[PDB]
Amino acid sequence: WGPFLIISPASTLNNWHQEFTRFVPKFKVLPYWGNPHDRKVIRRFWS
DNA sequence: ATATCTGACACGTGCCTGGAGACTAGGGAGTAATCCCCTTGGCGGTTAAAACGCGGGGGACAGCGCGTACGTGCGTTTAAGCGGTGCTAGAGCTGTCTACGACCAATTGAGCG
Repeated sequence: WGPFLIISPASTLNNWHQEFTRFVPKFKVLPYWGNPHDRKVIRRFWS
């Protein structure tokens, strides 16, 4: 139930969420990339 | 001589600028009906137009004198850097209310009697 963070090379910003659909699907996982208002706006959801 | 530096020189992704495709549906383009308009054009009370006889004053001097110019004195002017550090815009985010949408009433313009 803790907060955690992953940093990765950009071409791996896909398997890093797909793994959390099969190994254990229970996690609250948030991707973060895109145009400024694609990405930054997700910080207004978790606050 | 040597450590290691400053290009060489490239593909990493960010940002936004900037283009073209397929859709709705806003609105532009095509049109009569018909009115009512810009326009043509005679009418006579009123002022543009130019002399003669004339009044108001434009015009050219002489020189007095209340102000105007130079350009240096001298003490008062802003310059000037660079200490601290509050202001200031960025900017991240609400937390609504305020102006702008959706449904339908008082008051108006059109018809002719």
